[PDB]
Amino acid sequence: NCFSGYKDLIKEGDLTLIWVSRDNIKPVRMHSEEVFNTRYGSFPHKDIIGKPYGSQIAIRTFAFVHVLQPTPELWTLSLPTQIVYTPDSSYIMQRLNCSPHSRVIEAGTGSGSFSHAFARSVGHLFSFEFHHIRYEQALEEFKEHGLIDDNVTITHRDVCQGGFLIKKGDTTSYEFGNNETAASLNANVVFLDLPAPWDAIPHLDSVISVDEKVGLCCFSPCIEQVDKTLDVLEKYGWTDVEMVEIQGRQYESRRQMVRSLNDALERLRDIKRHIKEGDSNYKWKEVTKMEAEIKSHTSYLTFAFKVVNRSRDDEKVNE
Amino acid sequence: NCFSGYKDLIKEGDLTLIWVSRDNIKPVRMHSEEVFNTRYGSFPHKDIIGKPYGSQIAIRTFAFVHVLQPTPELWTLSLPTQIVYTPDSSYIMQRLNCSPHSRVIEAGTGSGSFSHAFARSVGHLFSFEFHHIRYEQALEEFKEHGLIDDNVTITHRDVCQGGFLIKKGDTTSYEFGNNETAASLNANVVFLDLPAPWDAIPHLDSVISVDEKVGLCCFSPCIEQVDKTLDVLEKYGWTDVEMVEIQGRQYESRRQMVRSLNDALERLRDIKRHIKEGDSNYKWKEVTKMEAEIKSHTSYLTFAFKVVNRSRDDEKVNE
Amino acid sequence: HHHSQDPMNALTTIDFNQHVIVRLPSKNYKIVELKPNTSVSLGKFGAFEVNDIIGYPFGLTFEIYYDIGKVRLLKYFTVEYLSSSNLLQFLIDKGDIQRVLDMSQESMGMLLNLANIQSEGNYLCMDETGGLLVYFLLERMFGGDNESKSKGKVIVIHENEHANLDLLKFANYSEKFIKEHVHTISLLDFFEPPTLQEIQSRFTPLPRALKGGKKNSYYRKLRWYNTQWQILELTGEFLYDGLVMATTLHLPTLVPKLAEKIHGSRPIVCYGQFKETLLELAHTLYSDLRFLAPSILETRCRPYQSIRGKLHPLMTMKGGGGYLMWCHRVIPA
Amino acid sequence: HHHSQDPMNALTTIDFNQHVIVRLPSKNYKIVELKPNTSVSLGKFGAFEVNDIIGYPFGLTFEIYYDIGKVRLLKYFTVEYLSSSNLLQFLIDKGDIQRVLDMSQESMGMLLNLANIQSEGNYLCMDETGGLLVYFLLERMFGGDNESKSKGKVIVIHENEHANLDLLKFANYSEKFIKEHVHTISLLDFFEPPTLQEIQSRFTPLPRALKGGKKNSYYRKLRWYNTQWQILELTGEFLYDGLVMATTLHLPTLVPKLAEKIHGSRPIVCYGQFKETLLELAHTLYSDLRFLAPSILETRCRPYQSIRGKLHPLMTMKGGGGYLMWCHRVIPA
Repeated sequence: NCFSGYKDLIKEGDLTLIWVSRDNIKPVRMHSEEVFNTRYGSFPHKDIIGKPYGSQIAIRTFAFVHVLQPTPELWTLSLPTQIVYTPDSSYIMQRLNCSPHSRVIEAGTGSGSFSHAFARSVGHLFSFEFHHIRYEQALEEFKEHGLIDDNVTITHRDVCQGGFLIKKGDTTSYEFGNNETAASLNANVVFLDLPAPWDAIPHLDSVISVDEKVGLCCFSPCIEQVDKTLDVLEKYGWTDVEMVEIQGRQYESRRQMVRSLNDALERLRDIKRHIKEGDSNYKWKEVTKMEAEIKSHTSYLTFAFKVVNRSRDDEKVNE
Repeated sequence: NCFSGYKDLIKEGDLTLIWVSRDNIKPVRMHSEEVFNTRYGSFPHKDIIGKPYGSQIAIRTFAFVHVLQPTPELWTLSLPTQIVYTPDSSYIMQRLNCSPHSRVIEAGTGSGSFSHAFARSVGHLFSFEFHHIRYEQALEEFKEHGLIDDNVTITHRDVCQGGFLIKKGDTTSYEFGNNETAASLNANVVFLDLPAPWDAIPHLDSVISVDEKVGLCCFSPCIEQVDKTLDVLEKYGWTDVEMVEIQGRQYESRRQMVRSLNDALERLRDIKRHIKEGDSNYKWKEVTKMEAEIKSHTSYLTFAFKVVNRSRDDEKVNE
Repeated sequence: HHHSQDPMNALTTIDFNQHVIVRLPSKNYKIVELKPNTSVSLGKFGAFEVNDIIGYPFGLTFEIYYDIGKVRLLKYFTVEYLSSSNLLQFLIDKGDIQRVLDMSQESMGMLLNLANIQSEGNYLCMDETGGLLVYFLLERMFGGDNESKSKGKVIVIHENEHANLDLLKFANYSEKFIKEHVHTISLLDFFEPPTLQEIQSRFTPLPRALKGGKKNSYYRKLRWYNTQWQILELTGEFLYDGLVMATTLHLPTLVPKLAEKIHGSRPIVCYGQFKETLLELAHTLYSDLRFLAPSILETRCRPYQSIRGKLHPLMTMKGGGGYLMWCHRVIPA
Repeated sequence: HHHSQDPMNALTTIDFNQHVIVRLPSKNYKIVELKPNTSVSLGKFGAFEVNDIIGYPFGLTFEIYYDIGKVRLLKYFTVEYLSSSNLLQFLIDKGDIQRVLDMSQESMGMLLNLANIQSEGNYLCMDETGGLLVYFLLERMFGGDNESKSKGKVIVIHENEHANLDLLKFANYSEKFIKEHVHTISLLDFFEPPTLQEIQSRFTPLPRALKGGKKNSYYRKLRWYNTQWQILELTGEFLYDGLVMATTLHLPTLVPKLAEKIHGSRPIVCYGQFKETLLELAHTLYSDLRFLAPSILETRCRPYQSIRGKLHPLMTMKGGGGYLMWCHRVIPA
C-alpha cells in the first residue's frame, strides 16, 4: 500500500501527489522521461526523483510545486458525488471505534474516498460495488495502490438483492485460503452508502460478527430515507439508534487594514482647507474568513448497533 | 405602549426592566414606597425614580443594577416553551418585510414574545389564543403594557376549528367602529405557531388581503409537521414555498494567558539544578468563547406566499 | 393627480416609473425601472412590454410567449417589490458581496430588532455599503410609504465630504421623503462642529420680497446656512435613540466617541464581517462603564430543499454572513 | 495462563479486572473496575455483582431486580468498552470539559485522520489533557490490543519534569505495552539534550554476573543510563512521521521549533479551543517556507431526536468543540 508507511525519498515509479495550490492537487507517477505541466510552468520528473518527499520543486520563468506522499486526506482533495469527505468519514470511523480490530463492510465503494481511509486503519475491508464498470475501475485502482495486496477486498455485487456473502465463483478480488470456499467476513463495522440501505440491512445478519458489538452507519441525503432506515433498523433488532449530521467549515487566515478615526478626520480637515494585504506601510488586524462556499449538507448519518449472541458462557466463567 | 417611543426620565408608575446580570433581567413597576431586592442587595425605588433611563444604580454593602426602558428584546430575555426568540423572530419579520404597512395574524399568542416585536413595527396585530386562561392573562398583560390601546387585538379562538373571523359577540379585545359588526382583518402577514398549522391554513382565505402578496410563516418543531404543512400549502394555492432553519450563537469576549516555551524551559532548568483573567502581571490573548449551552434547534420555519386576485384592472391601466 | 381615479399603490401593485425586482428562471435577480411605453429585455428569456405588467400585484410569475413577446400568467419571470431583502439579494447575485461587507438577510434582520428600530426614533448610523443599511432602516420605519406621517430620522455620519447613499436611487423615495428622514453629517462636522459665530460671520439672514438673481443668490446662501444650522441642532446636546454601524473604521477608538451622543438605555449595534474585530471592540467596551454587557452575536440561516419526498438542507451555499456586537448605553453612578 | 481454556477477549467481552464503561438510565457514564467477587453500586439505580456480568459482549443492557440485586438482560444499566470516545464522554459528564480543553469527539476524530495516524508511525505529541490525546492515538494505532505486533510509537513532549499521563490508568494497557509504545521527554531534554560525554561521565556500563545489592544498585544506574540513551536516539537526526498537539503553550514560537524534527511531507495538527489562537499561528507559519498551506478547520456534530414521528435536531446542547490547524511539513528549495 503506497498510502501506508512513510517513505523518505521519491523514487522512479512512485505514485506522488503534487500540490500546486489549495484547490489543485494532482496524482502523478514518477518517470525519469516525463514532465509535469501546470499553468505556471513545466516540472521535469528527473528533477524530482531522488529528492525527499515533501520537497518544494522550483523552476525559473520562479514557479513551484510540492511533491507529497499520497494519503487518504490529500487523495480525497484531489478527486473530481459518491464522495465522502473527511469531516463525515473521520467522525464515522471515530464513533465506530475503528482500529486494526475492525473488520468492515462498505457498500458501495463509490469514489473510493472512504475506502482509502478505512484501509489505513482497519484489519480488513470488504467493499462492494454494484456497477460492473465502476467495479473494474475500482479494482484496477485498488490494485495499483497496493490495497488489494494488503487488507482490502472488493466484490461486484447488488447487496440489496444478493446480500454480502463472498463465495468461490463470485466476481471478487478475494483470495481464498486452503479449504476455503467462502470468505468469513465476520464484520464488526458496517458502512452503507446506498440508494436504499433498508434493503441491504436484512442481509447483514449472515455476515456480521455474532459475539461482539457490531456498529453500523447509514449515509443518506434525505430525511425520508432516514425515516425508512429507522424503521427497518428497529425491525431487525438494531439498538442505540441515533441519527446525526456533521458540519465542516474551513477558514482562511487574513488581514483587515486598520483605518483610524484620526486619519479620516485629518483627511476631512485637508478637504476643508481647500493596495496589497499586509502592506507594511499600513496597520493590519488578523481576521479569519470563511471559505467562499460551504458544504452545508453532505448526508444524514444514522448509527446503530447489534449484538447477535446476547449471552455468555456461564460455566466458562465459573472456572 | 410603554415599549414604544423613548422616555427620558424614570417616573413613578413606569414599568422598567432592571438588569441585574446577563441571565437576570427583571420587570419592575416603580413605586416610591417599594424596594427592589437582589441576591446582592436592596434598591429602594425612591432612589431610582427621577433618574434618567439607563442609570446605573449603586448601593454600599458597592452593588449595582441598571434600570432600562422595556423593549421586546430585553423583555424576551426576561421571560421564564411557546417562546420565539430573537434570531427566529427577527428573521421572520425581515423576510416577510414587516413595516407599518403590515397587518398580521398571529396564532397562537404563546408567551407574547413575538407579539411585542410585531406590535413595535406593524400597522396592526391580530393575535389569537386557544386557551381561555392564557387568553385572559395575555389580555391583561397587553392592556397593562399599552398594546391594546395602540395596534394590537387579541381574540380567544380555536383557529383550526373556528377560523379567524372576528365578529361582535366574540371574546376579543377588538373595538368595533361605527356600523362595524365584524373586523376586516385584511392580513398580509401570517405567522402560525400551532400544533397543527395545516388545520388553520384553510381558514386563511377568508381573512387575507386579496389584492396583494400575502406572506406566511409556519413554525414547527418536527420535520413530519413540515411535511404535512408543505402538502396543505400546495393544495390551498400557496407558492414560493421554502423551509429554512435559523441558528443563533452568542460569544463571550475572554482572554487566554500567554505561556511561552522559554518560561517553560527556564522552569525545567531550575528543576534541573536542584490567578484572575487579565492579570497585568501576565500576557493575555483575546479569544471568543461560545455560550455554554446553545439552542441547537428552535423550530423549522416554513415560508409561503399567496396572491388571491391574480389579475389587474385592464381599463384603469389604459387611462 | 390629474387622474380622477385613485392612484395605484406601489407598495402592493406593479406601477409605472417604479424600480422593481425581476426574478429570472435561473433565480438571479434584476432591477427594472418601469418606464411607460418601453420594453424590457431579459436576454435569453425574452423581452416584454412594461405596459403589459402594470396593475398586477407583486409575486406573480409571467410567461413570455411569441405569436419582444407578449405576457400571460404562467420563458418566464416573477415580479417583486424592491424590498431591503431583495436589494441585498440583487447585490449578492451581481457579485458585490464585499461591497455589502458580506452581510446576510438574517444578520440585518437581527440588527433591526436588536437596535429597537421604530418609526419615531432618531438613529445615529454609519453605512459604508452605499446606503444598504440606511435602506433597511428606512423600510422598516416607513414601509416605503412616501406619505408616512411618522417623524423618525436616520442621521448618517460618514467618512468623506459627502455620504455615499447611491443605492437609495433604487428606493422609490421622493426627494422630499429623503430630505425629511435622512440627514448626513461628516465625521469632522459631527465631532468638531462649526460654532454659531463662525456660521454667522459668513451669513446672517435678511428679515422674502427678493426676486430674480438676487432672490436666487440669496437662497443658495440661505441653503448653506440652513445646512449649517441643521448640524448645530444635531451636534449640540441632542441625544439619539440608538446607534447602528456597518463601517470598516477602527471601532475601539470610534464607538466610545459616537456613544457620547446616545441617550441612556439605548441599544448599540455594530455589524462586522469578522468576529476578531468585534472581539477587540467588546474588550475595549468592557472597561468603559457607559456600556452595558457587550455581546457578540451570530445568526445563520440554512434553507432546505423543500420538495416533499426529498427533504434535506441545501448541499452547498455561500459562507459568511457576519456578526453583531450588541450592547446598551448606560449612565455610570 | 493457568487456564487450559482460551482466555476471554477483553476487546469484545466483559472481562475480569478490566476498567469498563457503564451507562446509567440518566445517560451519564461511570467508569467501573471489574474486580472478581465484588459488588458495584449505582446509587439510586441499585447495586450488582461483578461476576454476574462477566463473559457477555459489550453493548447489552442489564436490569437490576430484587427478590445488591440480581441482573438479567433488560432499574438498569448498559456496559460498554472503555474507548477513547467513551472516556472523553465520561470526562465531559464528570464536568471536566475544561481539563480536556473543550474538545469533542468529532474534533478528535478529525485530528486522527488529518494527522494520518497509523500503526507503524512514530508521532511527536504534546498533550496537556492528562493523556486523552495520547489515548486517542494509541487506540487508533493498536485497538487496545496489548499483544499488537505493530511497532508504532507516541513520543510525548511535556512541560514539567514528568508527563501527566494519568488517564492511561483507565486504558487497560500493560506496563510492557506502555513502555514499548509511549516515550516521554521534557521540553528541555528535547531541545537541549544531554551529550554522550555528559552521560558517560555519570555512568558507563560494565561488560551480568552481579548479584544482591550490587546487582540492584547497578541496574538502577543502568536504568537511568538507558533513559538518557533513549533521549539521544529521539533527539538526534531522528525524524518523526507527524506532529499532533493539544497544549495551551504559545504556539507561534513553539511549533516552528518542534517542526524541525518532522520529516518532509508529514502532517501537523494543532488542536485549540479558541480559533484566535490558531489564527495567530497560521499567520506565523505563512511566512515560514517549511509549512505548506496552514488551514483552520472546524467540525461540529448535531444529533437528532431519532424517534420516528418526532424527528428534529436536539433542541439544546453544549457549545464549543474547538478547532484544528492543519498543515504539512515541507522542504524549501
